[PDB]
Amino acid sequence: ADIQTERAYQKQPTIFQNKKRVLLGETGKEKLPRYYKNIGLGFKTPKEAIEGTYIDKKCPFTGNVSIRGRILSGVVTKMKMQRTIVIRRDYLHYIRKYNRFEKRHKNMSVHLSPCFRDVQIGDIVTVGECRPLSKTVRFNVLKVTKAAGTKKQ
Amino acid sequence: ARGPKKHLKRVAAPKHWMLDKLTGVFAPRPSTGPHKLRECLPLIIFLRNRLKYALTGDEVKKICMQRFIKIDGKVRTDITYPAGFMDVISIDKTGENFRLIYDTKGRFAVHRITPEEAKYKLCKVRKIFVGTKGIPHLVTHDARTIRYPDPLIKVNDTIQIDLETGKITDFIKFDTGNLCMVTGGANLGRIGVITNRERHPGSFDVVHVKDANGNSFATRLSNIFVIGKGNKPWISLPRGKGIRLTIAEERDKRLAAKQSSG
Amino acid sequence: GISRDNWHKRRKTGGKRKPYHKKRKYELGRPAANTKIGPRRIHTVRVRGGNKKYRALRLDVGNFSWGSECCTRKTRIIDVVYNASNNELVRTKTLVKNCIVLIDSTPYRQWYESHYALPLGRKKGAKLTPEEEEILNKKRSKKIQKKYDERKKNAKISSLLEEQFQQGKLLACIASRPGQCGRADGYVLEGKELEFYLRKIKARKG
Amino acid sequence: LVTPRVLQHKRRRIALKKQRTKKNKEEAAEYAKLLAKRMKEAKEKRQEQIAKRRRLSSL
RNA sequence: AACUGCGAAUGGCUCAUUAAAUCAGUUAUGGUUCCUUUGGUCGCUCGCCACUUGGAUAACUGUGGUAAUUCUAGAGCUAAUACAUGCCGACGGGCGCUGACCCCCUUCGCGGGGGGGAUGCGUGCAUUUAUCAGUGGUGACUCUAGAUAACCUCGGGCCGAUCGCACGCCCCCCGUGGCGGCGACGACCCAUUCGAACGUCUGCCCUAUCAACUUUCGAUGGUAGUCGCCGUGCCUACCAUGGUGACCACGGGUGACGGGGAAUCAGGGUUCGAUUCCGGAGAGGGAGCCUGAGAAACGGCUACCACAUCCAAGGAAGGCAGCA
RNA sequence: GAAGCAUUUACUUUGAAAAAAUUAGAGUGUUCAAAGCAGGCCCGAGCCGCCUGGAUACCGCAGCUAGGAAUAAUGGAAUAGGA
Ligand SMILES: [Mg+2]
Ligand SMILES: [Mg+2]
Ligand SMILES: [Mg+2]
Ligand SMILES: [Mg+2]
Ligand SMILES: [Mg+2]
Ligand SMILES: [Mg+2]
Repeated sequence: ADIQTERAYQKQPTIFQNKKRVLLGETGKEKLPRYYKNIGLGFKTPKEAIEGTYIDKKCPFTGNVSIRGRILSGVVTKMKMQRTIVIRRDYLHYIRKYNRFEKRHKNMSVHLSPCFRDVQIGDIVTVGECRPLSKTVRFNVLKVTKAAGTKKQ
Repeated sequence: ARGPKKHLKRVAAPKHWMLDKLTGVFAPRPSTGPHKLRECLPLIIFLRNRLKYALTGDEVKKICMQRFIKIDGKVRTDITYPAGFMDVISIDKTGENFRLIYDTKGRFAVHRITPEEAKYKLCKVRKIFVGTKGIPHLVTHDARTIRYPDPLIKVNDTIQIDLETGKITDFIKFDTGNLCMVTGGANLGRIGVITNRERHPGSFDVVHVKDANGNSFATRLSNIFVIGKGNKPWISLPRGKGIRLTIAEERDKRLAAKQSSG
Repeated sequence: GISRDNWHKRRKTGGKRKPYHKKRKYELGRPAANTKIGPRRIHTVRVRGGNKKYRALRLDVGNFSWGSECCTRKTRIIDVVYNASNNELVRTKTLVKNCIVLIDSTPYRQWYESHYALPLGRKKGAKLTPEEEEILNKKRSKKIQKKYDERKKNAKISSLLEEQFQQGKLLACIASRPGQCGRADGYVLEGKELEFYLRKIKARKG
Repeated sequence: LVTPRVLQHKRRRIALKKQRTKKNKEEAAEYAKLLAKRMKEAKEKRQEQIAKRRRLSSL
């Protein structure tokens, strides 16, 4: 519900909240300033990252990761394991002797920031390489594309 | 390996050194310096293999220890000192004043320049940054750190510095239509005029170059050394002028030359 | 020795991997500092590259910042009162990077009295008279009194900080890593996180 | 033992200090006039752009 | 001879281990360390020896011990670019807070708007926090530089108590001082070179008479730490219940080090690669360390295990997968 | 020319980058050759030396780049939440 659900106070490290709030200000409404950055490579910052209130230190827009290296794509298959999803990347492997292909796949775990709210199984995501964020996570979700949906019953 | 390597096997040496096979197990192993290992020419092979002023390494060592070999105006007594590109070697007992620039086969050619030309060199800007107390610096393609440069100078431009002061004399910007030399890769040693630079964010920029004969080629931005304002080089180009001949027309030229002199 | 390598963990699939080399010197660890509160005791350790680190073993003073007033003063650390990692780090009084401590408030209130000229942290007043009256009044000149009044109109402090200054001890948070740098520095808790941590400390009580 | 060689070395060290602080002063002054002339040019180009705006706002 | 410095982490040997491991191509450090070389920087700090401070210890002399070793004890000296300790100069001040006082002001009784300022307290780079503003730069900084408040570890950061070769120049105040060229060595820091380490993507032989594995004792992820050169379950605490698999996980085998390559020879392909180049790993087997920029080193040390040498039986010394 | 592509891929062609050695291959009478990377030309002699080489190709798959767009996959307006 609220964002302070941990044992330690959750805050963006580069925002000073206690900026001498005195009688000349309104009580309220006050809204504490939000740190966000523009990652390069022509990727738009989602508006939910602009005026959201989540704290995520591994978010590419409001956190302390920097995207560099490889930009890949895949299809969401699991959405357990909080703030992290499993995507599947299918590809064809060429075998020279029979001069045909075979179908292979690899899973990678990627960090899904809470600026992407309506993410479902079967969606196509764009991921960017960052520094190691955990034992197995090295990529971070940059853009979510819906697949054959947008209309429900 | 538990630490840094100090040897270099003979077949693992750079190919453009043109070392043979049967005369040893080892290669000269250039010392640490202002040039990279694969992109340099240690003094021993320049003095023994190209100029043939010596026949062994001991002869190289004693003509170095007699303290007349000058690289960029300073006396160097280290026989495996990396000489590197666009660097001036002055003997000034015999009075040669070479300069190290690639020929069109990608190899360091013997190129004699005049004594008035040996005062300066061209350096390529690889970094600009502001040091403490707000004073700017730049780092060249050598290890040279120039303080207080012109504020118009940006990265991967070239600057003409003069030796024995280290000061910047003049510069040209990396711009479309300027003369350049390729300093690495497949087109190493070729000279042409910049026509296009298309940018790839994250990745490397590729620059398209057209030479005098209209043979257009492309290479990475890191292998571009601008050498002249628009069309006129600021240094003396070597024999062949950076124009790469195909094997057929080079065969024809060689046959015509041996027919004239034979 | 103690090692922080990777090749002893299981694979992502859960499979067990075999080591292909002995443990190297570059992948070592060291015993934790476990910095406590006491007279200053710092041991240096020679680290990779020949550089230095500082195991702060016992610390008593620190450099804390008010932040809202931009006043940084060296002050004494009294106690450890909350820790988000472990409660035993509280009950054994261990100084780590994100622990919540109690610091002496006299340098901050002394700066406040010297700067704004209002009595701060006084229960009933007129008790420490031969120092406080001369440090508040000065019988000062006119224009300097005007600039002091201009400071005075923006001198309100929040009630939580007010009652903390009455108690003489302020709640602070470490920001450095003792045992790596040898120092325990930080900032004074204010505002929403002061309310948050006060609520937490209240919550463990009963 | 104090020797006139030792005193000569001390004088040499002080002279190196003198020449490098003179170097710093000269380099800083030259760069000051360079930063005058450059971006004096950039200011006059911005003024030229403003004058171009004024020229194309009255036709 | 000995102290100090440096090197001894390269080279050489072998292929036991090792199956997404090693390794190859690709890419990354905006997530780190780096002796040396090269280029910057080295009066930027206001603060009763400096024409040079202090104590030792080798080699040396001499008295010895032990059966025995590159074993060492006791006594007497003496050095430093070893070990320490510590000025002067620049140095005139400037800048930022502090402000007793003094002057010109609406003036009328005041409200006054501007100015000088005595006295204090701090100042440079590096470190560790916190705040403010937004000189250069990237595709993208919580970058670089700036400003402020402080801190700055006695197993304690810089701010030269070092050494050669030429020997010259100024003298009034006054001839006894003061100045000077070229190096060597040295340095905290920045860059550079040589790298190293950790990561990204794709790629490996046979086996199902190996089909479900992993997860108490970290397995997958989250939050806060600890440690580390840094990113990370690397480790700890508290949480969540994850992660992988017939597109063959997990397990087992290999008479498996990987690759560049080699043999065969229509086109396809099948075998081989211990072996001179590159990468890895090991030094009888495991384990743990010291020193250093760099080693978990074995022509370093410590311990156990297995072999094994000398002994006067108290002890001592070992490591050819270097060349013979 | 700053920006973007009215889907995204596979495919195909091009361009960069894929150590050297080995292989293919150019030049060169090791006395021939296997090799090697060398060599060749005038001296009536000052000649106080001249010319020239040490190419090129290939380097699977994966990754990067620019043209094509047939073939093959895929996507957009149906409760219109359409342009
Ligand atoms: Mg050493
Ligand atoms: Mg084996
Ligand atoms: Mg092999
Ligand atoms: Mg090898
Ligand atoms: Mg080893
Ligand atoms: Mg060992």
